[PDB]
Amino acid sequence: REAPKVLAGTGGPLPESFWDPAGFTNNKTDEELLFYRAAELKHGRIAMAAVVGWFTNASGFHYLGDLWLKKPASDNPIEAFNQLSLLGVFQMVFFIGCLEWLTTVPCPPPKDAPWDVIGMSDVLEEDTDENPMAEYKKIQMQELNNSRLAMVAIIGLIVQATTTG
Amino acid sequence: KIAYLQDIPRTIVEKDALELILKNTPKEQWENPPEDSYLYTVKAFAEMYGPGKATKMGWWDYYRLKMDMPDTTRLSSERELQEIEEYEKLMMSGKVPFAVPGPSGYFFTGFVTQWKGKEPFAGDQVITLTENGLFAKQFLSALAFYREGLKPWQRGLEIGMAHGYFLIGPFTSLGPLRNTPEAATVGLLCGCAIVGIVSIGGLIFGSTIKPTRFDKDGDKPGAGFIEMINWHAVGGLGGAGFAHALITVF
Amino acid sequence: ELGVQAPVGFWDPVDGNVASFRRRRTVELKHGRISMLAAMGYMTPEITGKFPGYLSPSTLLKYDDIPNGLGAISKVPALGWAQIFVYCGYAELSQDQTPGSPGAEGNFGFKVLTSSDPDSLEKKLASEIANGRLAMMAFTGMATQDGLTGSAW
Amino acid sequence: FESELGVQAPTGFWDPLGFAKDGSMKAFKRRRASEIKHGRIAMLATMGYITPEITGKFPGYLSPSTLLKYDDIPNGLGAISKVPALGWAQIFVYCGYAELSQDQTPGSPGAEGNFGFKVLTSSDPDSLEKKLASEIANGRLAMMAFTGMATQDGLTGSAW
Amino acid sequence: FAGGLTGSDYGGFGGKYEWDPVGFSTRWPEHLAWYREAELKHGRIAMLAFAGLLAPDLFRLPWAEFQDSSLDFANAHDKFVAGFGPMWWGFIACGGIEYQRFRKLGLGMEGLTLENAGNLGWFDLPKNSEERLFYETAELKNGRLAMLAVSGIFTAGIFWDQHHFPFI
Ligand code: CLA
Ligand code: CLA
Ligand code: KC1
Ligand SMILES: CC1=C(/C=C/C(C)=C/C=C/C(C)=C/C=C/C=C(C)/C=C/C=C(C)/C=C/C2=C(C)CCCC2(C)C)C(C)(C)CCC1
Repeated sequence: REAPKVLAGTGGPLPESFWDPAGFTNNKTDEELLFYRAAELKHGRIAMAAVVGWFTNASGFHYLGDLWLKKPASDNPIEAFNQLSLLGVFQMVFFIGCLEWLTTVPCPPPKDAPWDVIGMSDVLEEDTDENPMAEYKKIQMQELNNSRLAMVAIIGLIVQATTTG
Repeated sequence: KIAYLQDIPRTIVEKDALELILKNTPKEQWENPPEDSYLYTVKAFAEMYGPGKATKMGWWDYYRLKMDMPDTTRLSSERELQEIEEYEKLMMSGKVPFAVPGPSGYFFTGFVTQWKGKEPFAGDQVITLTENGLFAKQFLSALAFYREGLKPWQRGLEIGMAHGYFLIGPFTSLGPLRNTPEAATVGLLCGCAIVGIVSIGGLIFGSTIKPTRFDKDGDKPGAGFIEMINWHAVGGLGGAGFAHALITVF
Repeated sequence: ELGVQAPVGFWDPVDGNVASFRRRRTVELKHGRISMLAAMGYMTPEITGKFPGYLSPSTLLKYDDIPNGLGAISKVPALGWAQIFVYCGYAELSQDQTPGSPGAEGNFGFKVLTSSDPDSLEKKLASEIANGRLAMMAFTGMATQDGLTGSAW
Repeated sequence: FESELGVQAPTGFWDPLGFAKDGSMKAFKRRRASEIKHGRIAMLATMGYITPEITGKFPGYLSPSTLLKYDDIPNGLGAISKVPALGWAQIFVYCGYAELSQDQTPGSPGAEGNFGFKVLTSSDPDSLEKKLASEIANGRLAMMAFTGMATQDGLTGSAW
Repeated sequence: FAGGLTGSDYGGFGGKYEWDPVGFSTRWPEHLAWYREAELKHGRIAMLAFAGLLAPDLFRLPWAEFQDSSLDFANAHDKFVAGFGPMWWGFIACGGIEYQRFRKLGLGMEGLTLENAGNLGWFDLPKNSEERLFYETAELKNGRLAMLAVSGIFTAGIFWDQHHFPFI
């Protein structure tokens, strides 16, 4: 593999199965593969929060949005987005814009691990041999596998909602 | 080998249970088990009951013996012993298996954060994620108080703008005149007053402690801090006025 | 080698290489398998009937209400054929041709060839591809029959 | 870059807006891959309108469950709402693979318009540039023809 | 693990599974012959049981006492055994077959070992030596599945009152 070894033992059904049934990674360089993972984790981390946000909003808990609209917004998260006051949406975009600015320009993640937006690499070990720790690779699997599931899950929610209610 | 650990009857203790005891017990304690250690009872009985010794016991004595020996389930297995022998090694090596408090407890995050800092005996150099992580370090360094290349008046102006813009809100809303037709000029005045009071406090600090980390070379000590505080007052005025202007216009 | 047959040679009046033939071979075997599944698959809603039944999504106790060779739909089993389409993709993305080192070898999960009866190479590999070619024409000819010449039988 | 397959003859290096004063060497191939892909789609798109006009609509049923004789679906804009979303999904899926096939990632053989069709592979008779330049030039014509055709079908109302 | 028994090996994404998470093999190694014999005989009967519940729904035996409706899988047992009936015809038949197994392995089943277990000697389809290994695992994997399947069939069918192939 050579370059895909930098993201090795971190995907597939079982943790050490480089899936890629399209050749999207072969012939690509090490930095490109790392950047591809940075896109994957960022999508998945947002997808995990997106699914959680979808469920806490599709059950009837839209306080900020019921207290701002002075009426219980519809449970359907897609329809509740329209009812949500335009001031709320613009502030929501701005807050994420500040976070995206903050991570990129002032506090950039490293170039070898462009997904360390919190930056554990300066205090983490990741290469020791203890059992009651050094399971960081396993928790990387749980983040990726859960996030990948959340990505297809949230799309299913949006596609079904926008079509078959 | 050790005398009393040979040819011990299975009735006194089973073979697998005895091996588990010997594994759990440290090697140096086999010869003379201490006291109150299952191996101590094994020695004190296997030296009385065996092939060449008393081969029978009263039913009650055997019943009490069977309740002094381990029941094959209260002993740590090899993997548990490895868990302990490696957890203690991590803890003594200055590395902590990272854990995060939860609902009356903590979840192990499966990460080895090196705990002791560069000065291992220093108490405030124990590196944590929230202060010594890459994001935390770059966020603290990029604050107006710490940002490289900023003139002292620029730091003061930025901090003052933030403070003045924020301080208007708590007064213009839920204030004594929160329901009056103006209800915001009062908040503007109160926010400017708070900015002035904290600026006066900063001037007291700079004329008493006199920090010299912002002074350029060959200047009156504390001049950089005083300039920062004066421009914080100016920035607080500006931010308060800007927040008031936004509230009135919009 | 492999699918070279007996009644004809390389039958290439148009690939004719190594790497390009390998990809074409993967297409050939793949199309062969589906036709054989489809050909025997089409004869079954015929004699033995529209065998299905049991509690299905919007098709509870559906006796395979998708009639005719095309299957039609109308929320009858053919909508459930999309589940066949989806799960067909799962096998097409897990046991696929990108890690399929030979032409169309899936590592023989069933191990039918581990002396259960099929054999490696020789006639069996040639018999699979030749049978696939016959079924592909048969399935296409069966498609013409349903369209403008009645039904299958 | 001033010597690729795009410079035909009637116009030279036609970059009035200066995308090449800063166009990196890989950016050319990326934009060339965009141009080749755009042109090939336009040729397929154009055929897809002029051919159902002269040749009648498909003899068939399109959707075996929702009575689409291909005649209730007009040739032009508005057919997007007439063709089923699944027939739309299935063409989306088919086009989805055609790029999730052998990769067109930067530097890959798929990134310069090469995919393995080889319908017209002349035996290198100084014609590899001819077929390449013709495909690019026709794609440029097809894109312009389509946009006019799209405006023809829209502004008039239907077809042409 | 468990002698050379073929329960593990050729068992999924991993080559070998070796699922004995109580130690009933290591704790009782003298019974690995008995356990295989029981495991196989359970699988074969369960497979005939599941394929059973379905076929009476279409064809019925010409015994002319079984040739009656309403004999589903919740009443066929208590109905056929009479004041004797068809159930004794089946039980006597199972006695005839089971007696044959005694002759091959002795009265006390002393000849029962970890290689002859569940091997009555009926060899018509199998060929070669590696296929026998492959088929033996294919036997068990089908057999173990049907043992859980008929278990779900019997419980779900009689609890939810299904009594037919969907068993729902
Ligand atoms: C934002 C999407 C995204 C991105 C950028 C990545 C990126 C990556 N994945 Mg990944 N993955 C994702 C989503 C994503 N993933 C989801 C949702 C799943 C669940 C099925 C997976 C499951 C998965 C496995 C099982 C494995 C990877 C692996 C990898 C790495 C190898 C590169 C690769 O596979 O192609 C990178 C490029 C892409 C993924 C392109 C995105 C997809 C294109 C645009 C077409 C898809 C469009 C789609 C058909 C239509 C959208 C709707 C759809 C939901 C129906 C790379 C870091 C491998 C790895 O690192 O293991 C060591 C590996 O084994 N992924
Ligand atoms: C997707 C469209 C597209 C793209 C990506 C390219 C890309 C390219 N062309 Mg190209 N071309 C196109 C369409 C396109 N072309 C069309 C339609 C024509 C016919 C007029 C041409 C004619 C042409 C010639 C004659 C030559 C090129 C060349 C080139 C290459 C270098 C020039 C460059 O950087 O162009 C970059 C192109 C773009 C960035 C496209 C931007 C288009 C802008 C945004 C809009 C233009 C107006 C538009 C028609 C408005 C439509 C109205 C609508 C809103 C209603 C590059 C690979 C040259 C070459 O190969 O050099 C070696 C060369 O000699 N092209
Ligand atoms: C929730 C209930 C449950 C079911 C229903 C189930 C089902 C099957 N498991 Mg399974 N399993 C767990 C639970 C369940 N498993 C758990 C908690 C663990 C963690 C200890 C675990 C681990 C393994 C491993 C390591 C293997 C394995 C196997 C199979 C197998 C055989 C298929 C085939 O070979 O025919 C089938 C049908 C083998 C394998 O082949 O998996 C495909 C094998 O190697 N399992
Ligand atoms: C809640 C939240 C949070 C926090 C946030 C914050 C903290 C915010 C802040 C904010 C702020 C705090 C802002 C501020 C701003 C300010 C401004 C914007 C200002 C401006 C000013 C100006 C502009 C001025 C000017 C002037 C001067 C300088 C002087 C003269 C006069 C004048 C006026 C000209 C977190 C993240 C934790 C999480 C969750 C969410």
